[PDB]
Amino acid sequence: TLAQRLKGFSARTVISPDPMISINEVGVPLAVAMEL
Amino acid sequence: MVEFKILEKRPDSIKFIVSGVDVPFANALRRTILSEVPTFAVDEVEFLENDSALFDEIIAHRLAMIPLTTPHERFSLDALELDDYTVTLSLEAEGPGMVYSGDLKSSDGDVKPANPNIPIVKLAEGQRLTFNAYARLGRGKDHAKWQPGFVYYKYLTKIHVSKDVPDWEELKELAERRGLPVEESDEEIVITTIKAFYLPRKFEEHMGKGIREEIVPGSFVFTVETNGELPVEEIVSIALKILMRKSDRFINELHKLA
Amino acid sequence: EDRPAGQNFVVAVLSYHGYNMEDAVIINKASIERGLARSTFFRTYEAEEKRYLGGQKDNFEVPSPNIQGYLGEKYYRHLDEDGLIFPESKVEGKDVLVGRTSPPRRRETSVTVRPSEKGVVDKVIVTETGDGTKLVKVTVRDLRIPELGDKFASRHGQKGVIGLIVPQEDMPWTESGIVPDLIVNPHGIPSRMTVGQLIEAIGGKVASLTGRRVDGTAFIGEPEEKLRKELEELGFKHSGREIMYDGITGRRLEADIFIGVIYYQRLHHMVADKMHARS
Amino acid sequence: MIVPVRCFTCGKVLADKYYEFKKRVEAGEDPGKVLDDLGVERYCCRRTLLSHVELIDQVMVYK
Amino acid sequence: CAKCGKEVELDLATAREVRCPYCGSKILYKPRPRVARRVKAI
Amino acid sequence: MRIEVIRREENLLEFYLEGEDHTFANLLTETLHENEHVTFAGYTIEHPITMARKPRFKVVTDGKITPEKALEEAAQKIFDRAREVLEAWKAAIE
Amino acid sequence: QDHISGGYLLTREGAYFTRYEVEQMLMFAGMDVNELPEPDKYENGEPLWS
Amino acid sequence: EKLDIGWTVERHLEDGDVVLFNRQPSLHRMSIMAHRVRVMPYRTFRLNLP
Ligand SMILES: [Zn+2]
Repeated sequence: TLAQRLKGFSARTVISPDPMISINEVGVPLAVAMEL
Repeated sequence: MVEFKILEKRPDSIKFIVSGVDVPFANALRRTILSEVPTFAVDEVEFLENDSALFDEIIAHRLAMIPLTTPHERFSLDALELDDYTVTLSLEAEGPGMVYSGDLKSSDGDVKPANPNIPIVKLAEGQRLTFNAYARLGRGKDHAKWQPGFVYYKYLTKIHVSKDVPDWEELKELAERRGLPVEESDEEIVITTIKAFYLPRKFEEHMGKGIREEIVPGSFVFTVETNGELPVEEIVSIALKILMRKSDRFINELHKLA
Repeated sequence: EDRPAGQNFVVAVLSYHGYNMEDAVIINKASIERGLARSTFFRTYEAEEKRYLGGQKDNFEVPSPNIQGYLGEKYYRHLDEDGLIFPESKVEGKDVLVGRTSPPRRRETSVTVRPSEKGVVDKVIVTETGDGTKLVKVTVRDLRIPELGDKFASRHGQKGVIGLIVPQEDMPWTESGIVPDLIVNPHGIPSRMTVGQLIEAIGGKVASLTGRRVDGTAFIGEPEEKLRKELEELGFKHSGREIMYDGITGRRLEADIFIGVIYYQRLHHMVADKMHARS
Repeated sequence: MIVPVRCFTCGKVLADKYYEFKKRVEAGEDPGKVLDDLGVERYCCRRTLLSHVELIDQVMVYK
Repeated sequence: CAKCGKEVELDLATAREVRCPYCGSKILYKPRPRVARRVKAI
Repeated sequence: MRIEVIRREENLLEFYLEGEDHTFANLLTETLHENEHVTFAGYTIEHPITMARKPRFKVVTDGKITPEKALEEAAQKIFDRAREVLEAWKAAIE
Repeated sequence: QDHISGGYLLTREGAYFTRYEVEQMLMFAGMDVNELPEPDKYENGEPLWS
Repeated sequence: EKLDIGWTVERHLEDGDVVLFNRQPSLHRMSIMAHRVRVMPYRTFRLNLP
């Protein structure tokens, strides 16, 4: 009953390095960019 | 000052010593030979049936790995815009028996596999294989299948080994045993590095004092080899042509800017 | 030895371009494009012609362009006469492999291919179950080239992810003519204490030169210094390192570069099956 | 799986020297000399033929 | 339209059960279609 | 091979060279270093991933020559050298 | 890791980078035109960059 | 067509868009940081090394 009742846009993938992008930038795969 | 000295001419390969240039240019040459100088190779294959022990993709890739004769006297291999001329290398076989590269039918007697003894795929009973691979001109930079061959070069250096170094005779003997030019005098021995010369650890303690290495400015030893697609001399020729054409194109772009 | 799982990569140890830092690993483009480290993924879907107790049945037929659960469009473009694909027909997205048709209590429920999967059909068997119901098993293969993000690891717990695929042209070469297949950052060695990997590199070099396969059995394998002392008489610096030239500019680096042949294994952690997004 | 047609690092023809390699070693002739008698310069290209497995002689006997 | 374990094809349809009426075998194989198949050789 | 002008200044030119790689870029730079009037001549590829691959050149002179002329000079040097080398080359196989 | 090793090599007592190296690689950063690059501290052994 | 002002487009990710990068386990706050999308091919997230 009652005393037993009240009781009881994203993505994910591998990461790769990139010292050629800005420190605040993030590399996002364009396929992921086409879904999000 | 430009000068060559062909050391050896082998079956579709060559070893030589370029002198009077420098690092930059020699790299332009080599990189161009690898990634620019075009050949013929299978781009795509249209399979009609494949009951062989391999997948369509594997076989197709292997077909792309087969060196195809590239006639330099028929096509502009120095062109920046290559011809989209298509060659049809077809085949219809049936097991049992092994399929070689020499079994391939060509739509052009000038464009065939350079080597007919390359194992493709083994066919067993009732295993048919019918396809018409399309071959085009391509560059190594887009896919390594189109690479005409390989080039490796090093600084042409002289190794001075003072006779103050215990057992220098062994170094001399090693050099002669490996085919490196040895010069002897009233002091040390000079070894010409037309190839890598790895000194013994036994002698690594003399690295500096009695033993020292000097680079010959501008002189590099190269080794160029192909697969049968192109004559080995022709590849170098075409590379140089590519250099010239690239620079020319660049100036053409410069004039239309100002 | 009769059924291995990996390849001998001629690995070079240096940080190039700074794309192999933090366990990352750099790969020769050409080598990949020539076969090295390529693999195929396999996944078989099944479809059992269930017979409902009520008397109704499924029957695998091409779902007639009607109503009830119908996907519409040419998602059924690949289906045949019986609503089953034929081999070597490119599969992708929510493509229908077998056209089902379950009655009321008629829906679709046709088995479609997984989301982040594609590729080509290989075998389409067909048979019966113990129930005496027509069973269809269709397997799909997916060509998988070692792309950016895939996981690689040697037999020394030295796991790493492909950080960048650099063209063989930019790839540095040794005076002997050797071009690296996999370049590991030199920062992933002194911190960890894995001498066996370096010794394995030297052993693979000797093995490649001599022709011997070399015995590295625990406790009873050649003491490292012997492979080091043999490697030279084979014609190579004892130190596992050689002279390498910078493929970009051209001057040879003012140091020696430890190059070896270490056996790398491709793990089943392919980025193709890790990436996914939510709308 | 039948000798990686050509090579990986050194990417030149090598499949065409499979049979005679194997058969030459299958008499006692040390591979490290057999290879030398054939077009086997660098070890990178040599490795591809040294450590090969030819699993295909199992797989065909199927479908 | 079929095959089984080490022999030849069969005809289409069905009504009672499915075993190869040429081998007595139970498994059927859909052979690859002999049509055109372009495999992009990379 | 297209030249995308990034920025122009008095005796200064920054631009992208579409369709080019390390080969021609590097060769052109090191060739550009021979002109004593060229104060600066460098390139880098702030994009090593996409298909672009295109580089970024920057050439700065001292006023006694425009960057454009210096570039023409460099490419001309390249052309002449490659031709000479080719002639020796063919004139070797003997 | 490499940032540390690179900072060391770049700021070493014996750190002399020929024009080829300095000029071509400063493009990994920026900042030159006039009174930045100047003026080559060492021309003793050879004209070089500390 | 005549979209007129006031509509709304769901455009693909552009270079520079605000985006949160996250790695579990999320110990300190520094585990979730705002980044600037720089759209690139292949199939991994690129993180600048520092
Ligand atoms: Zn090799």
